[PDB]
Amino acid sequence: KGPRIIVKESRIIDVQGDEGIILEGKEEDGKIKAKIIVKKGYKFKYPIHMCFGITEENISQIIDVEIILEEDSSISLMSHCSFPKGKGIKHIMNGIIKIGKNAKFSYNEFHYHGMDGDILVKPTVKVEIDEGGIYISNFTLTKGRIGTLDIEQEIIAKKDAIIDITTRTYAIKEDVVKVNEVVKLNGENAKCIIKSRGAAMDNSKISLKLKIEGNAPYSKGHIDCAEIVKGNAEVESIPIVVVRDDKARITHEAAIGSVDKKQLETLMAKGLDEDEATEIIVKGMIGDL
Amino acid sequence: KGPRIIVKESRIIDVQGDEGIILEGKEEDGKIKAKIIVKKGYKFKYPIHMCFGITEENISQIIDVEIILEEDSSISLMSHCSFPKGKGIKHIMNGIIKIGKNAKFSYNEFHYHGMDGDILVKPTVKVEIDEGGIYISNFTLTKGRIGTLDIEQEIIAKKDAIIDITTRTYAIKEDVVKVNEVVKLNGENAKCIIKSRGAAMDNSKISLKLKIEGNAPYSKGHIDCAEIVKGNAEVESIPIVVVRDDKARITHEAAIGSVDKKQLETLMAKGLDEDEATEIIVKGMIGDL
Amino acid sequence: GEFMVSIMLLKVEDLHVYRGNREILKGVNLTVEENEIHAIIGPNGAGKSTLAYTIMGISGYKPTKGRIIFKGVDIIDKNITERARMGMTLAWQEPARFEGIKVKNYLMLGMNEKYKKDKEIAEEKIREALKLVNLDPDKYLDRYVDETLSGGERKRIELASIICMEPDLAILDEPDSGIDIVSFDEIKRVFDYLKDKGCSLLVITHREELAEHADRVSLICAGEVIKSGDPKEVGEFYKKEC
Amino acid sequence: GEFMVSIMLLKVEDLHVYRGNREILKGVNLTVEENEIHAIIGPNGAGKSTLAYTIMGISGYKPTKGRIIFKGVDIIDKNITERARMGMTLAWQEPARFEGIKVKNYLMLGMNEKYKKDKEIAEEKIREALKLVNLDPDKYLDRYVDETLSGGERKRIELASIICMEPDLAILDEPDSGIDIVSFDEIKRVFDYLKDKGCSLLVITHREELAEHADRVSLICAGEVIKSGDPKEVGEFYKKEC
Ligand SMILES: Nc1ncnc2c1ncn2[C@@H]1O[C@H](COP(=O)(O)OP(=O)(O)NP(=O)(O)O)[C@@H](O)[C@H]1O
Ligand SMILES: Nc1ncnc2c1ncn2[C@@H]1O[C@H](COP(=O)(O)OP(=O)(O)NP(=O)(O)O)[C@@H](O)[C@H]1O
Ligand SMILES: [Mg+2]
Ligand SMILES: [Mg+2]
Repeated sequence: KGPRIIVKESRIIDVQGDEGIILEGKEEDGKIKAKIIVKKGYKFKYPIHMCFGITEENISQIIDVEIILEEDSSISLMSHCSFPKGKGIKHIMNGIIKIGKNAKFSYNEFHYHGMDGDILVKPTVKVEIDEGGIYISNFTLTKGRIGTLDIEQEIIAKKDAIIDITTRTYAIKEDVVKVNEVVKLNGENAKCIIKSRGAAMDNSKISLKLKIEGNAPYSKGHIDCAEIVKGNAEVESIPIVVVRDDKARITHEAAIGSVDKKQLETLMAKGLDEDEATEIIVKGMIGDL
Repeated sequence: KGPRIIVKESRIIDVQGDEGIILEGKEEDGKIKAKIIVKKGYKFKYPIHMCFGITEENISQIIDVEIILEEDSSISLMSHCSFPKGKGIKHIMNGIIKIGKNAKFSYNEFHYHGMDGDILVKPTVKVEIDEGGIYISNFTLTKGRIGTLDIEQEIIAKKDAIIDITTRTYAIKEDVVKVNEVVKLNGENAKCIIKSRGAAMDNSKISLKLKIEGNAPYSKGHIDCAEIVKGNAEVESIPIVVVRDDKARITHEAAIGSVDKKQLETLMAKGLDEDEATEIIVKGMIGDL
Repeated sequence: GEFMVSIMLLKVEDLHVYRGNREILKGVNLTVEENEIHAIIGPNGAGKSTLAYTIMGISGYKPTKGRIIFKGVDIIDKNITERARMGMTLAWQEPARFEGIKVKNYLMLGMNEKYKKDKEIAEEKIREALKLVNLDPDKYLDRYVDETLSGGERKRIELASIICMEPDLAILDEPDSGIDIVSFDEIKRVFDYLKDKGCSLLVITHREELAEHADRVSLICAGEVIKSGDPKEVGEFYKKEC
Repeated sequence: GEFMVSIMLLKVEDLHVYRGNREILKGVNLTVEENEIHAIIGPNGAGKSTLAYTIMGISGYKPTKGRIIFKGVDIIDKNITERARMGMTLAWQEPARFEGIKVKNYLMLGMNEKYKKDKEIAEEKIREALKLVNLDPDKYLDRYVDETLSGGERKRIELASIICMEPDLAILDEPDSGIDIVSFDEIKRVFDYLKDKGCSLLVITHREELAEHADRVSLICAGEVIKSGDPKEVGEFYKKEC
């Protein structure tokens, strides 16, 4: 029914890999050891799935996965997390991604949670990109209570690499969001974009540390950060830019706090009240609209 | 000849204060203790001077100054540093500035140095701004070798305060530039702008940590950072934004690395070569043009 | 003046708007009548934008002297939402970009109650509005009204929004600039469509050629309405005086 | 075509410019003769800007097929500086903002050798250029060409730069838009001044009314030059065909 990896609770339900896509999987009692290998030349344009369901109390879904893409290969992974019960849950993913010469990896993770915030989603992703490689990452947590999010990524890029990382979050109640991403452009003409979008309300706490190192000639980077603050929410944005080459250029733009006055006034000129206009901007910000 | 404070070497040469502007000064052998008090209602529109000259080898010009501005007062201070010999020099200024209700303080410091980089300019400035107060600060070091610059500022602002801080630097040879500024908007409608402009060449090292905390309703802040990188220079920009109110808004924009392609191509369309065009952008960036 | 007020939609009386220490509008007397396309011409920096923002009630554009009466009510204490609920709307010149708002959902915002009600009628009104501003509906309906669009596409979508809204008063800040207009026949086709529906347009423009297609024209020079009336008479005065 | 090349300043032969997977210019044949104001009309997205950047040699705007000959030399291997040193310059549409560059120093960049030499003559040429674009020299000489200026002020300063430069070929991307033009008599006064000096202008515009004041007009539709010649004949074709 499609090349997928199903994990219900802390057990592997299914491990099936097609021609040119080696999917290994084993369990060390609670710890899942996966290894995905995309063979040289295999460009699969149809997306692979990875479902994670948690309905039991006190589950520690720890998954160590290694994704290797050989020269000229291509794969898109669509991870889905459904945690509706949310009591004592802990989804921890530790990944090592190695993208070969002229290979392309794309990752999209969506979360659907319940209204109780005793969930801890903790992805740690190390990415190594070879000459001509491409990495696209998208993490979206806008459904239910996030609980505590702790994303950590470190990407190392060589000659002509392309990186596009995006985060869309909607923090409510006493949610905690922690995002720490570092991209090192270590090869000639390596390009990167880190985009963060989100809204924080009630008593949520956000910390976004996004970093780009422009270490080689013609390497370009751009950090775009935007986070709306409502209620007693607290946001901290720390966008570090390091440049170690005279032909490298990195730019960053960020807007934290209340919604833009012109955007609010443009929607209020359509007859919408301050609350309806803010809700529209926030819904569009988190990808609902 | 004008209300001024002259310091040649590590000794006070002159200490004269006019009506409504109390200028106290004393020496504790190497350490200079100054205290400037602007009286309630006194708005002096003509700028006060503060000259610092160092021509002797191994001079430690340590000055502890306290500037107090009473309700509805106004003063502009123009500090001038001339260090042409530059061997073993150390200009250290530790200041406490307290701006009263509806008072206005403006500070402009310019440096003229020689071609030897054994100079250490170390200003540490704590600023406390009351309801309706104004603080304007400008540090410019674009003449000769900077040596090692270590600026540290912490500004606390109350209701309706206005802050404008600017830094223009030109780092050459093995220069080191360190700028660490924090602005806390702790009162309703307090506004702030931190602007950094500069160019780093040869083997210089720049570290710019600029921070704004939007802690009260209607407080606004904007960090604008721009730093050109040429040769083997290294730049690190860390612009922190903290927002603790749903009616506060802080934005930041930064561009680090090589000059903008459209700006370079616009000047090259005027017949200028890549080096002449870059030199024009860099000269305009550091305020020479 | 309180003569012929029964046919007046908007009435700006001796309006003084200050932006800090500077007085931008220095006594603006301007009226907009029912089913009228009233254009406002003037050089750059005359206060065309300032006037448009003051009528809409944009924050910071607060009058010091003078009053704005809309539909017989002095809207001095009415906010942007309250003025928009009376039937007044604004174009901007540089329409704001929005994160994650599709064209199909953006054109529904503020949509007239005569379209907004029926689902199949509201969805058809969007297509009619996009086809009127020369945009292919199928190529733009699922596009975001964000930075991704060109200035011409975003301003054309703002013109389509005015069409879906069908306001009693539509203040249009430079509707022909920013779209890089090919010919006035394309903007006239939109203006006549709104006029046939019963709308009044307060078209703000610097182009004297655009103003000749309006019913009445007022010349604003340094925050004051110098000449008003026939589009060609006040247009001939604009070519000579400054 | 190599007939009448002795009176040709610029010659674009079957030019194909690609921007990634898309081909923007699909065989552009265009020539600019000496002392000619040659206008280029076309709708939005036709490749007007792309063509202007390819002639100037802007990075990324590299032809795949076809050649650009300027002053009898194929400039295929010449960079922006080398093309500008031949007497060719560009306007942009949105002239770049510069940190810390005063108007008085900006107008000196690229200034013609006939003014640049004498100090009192170069300083007077700046005043003449700013007065021509309706800017008060004393109000703008010490202003920075940064974000602080309005779009109209910065584009007028770009027009004054063209005047001080007095190039053999001046490519002007939308000179009348961005200044919110009051009347064509003000832009015509600048165009005629450059023409009297011996300049050739390659005016890129979407406004058919502006093109009628040029000597020759070429209509670009989807990267191809459809009709060319008399400004009124090709203008009548632009009103009907798309
Ligand atoms: N952000 C601002 N800061 C300072 N002054 C401003 C600002 N916005 C507008 N003004 C003033 O508003 C006046 C210009 O009025 P406005 O109506 O915006 O222009 P206009 O005549 O419509 N021209 P245009 O904007 O090209 O259509 C001038 O006196 C400006 O100084
Ligand atoms: N940054 C870009 N990214 C993608 N496509 C681009 C970009 N810049 C230009 N194009 C393409 O260039 C073409 C438009 O050509 P251009 O000459 O810029 O426009 P135009 O007809 O002059 N209109 P205008 O810009 O309003 O004057 C389209 O096919 C665009 O897709
Ligand atoms: Mg305007
Ligand atoms: Mg263009």
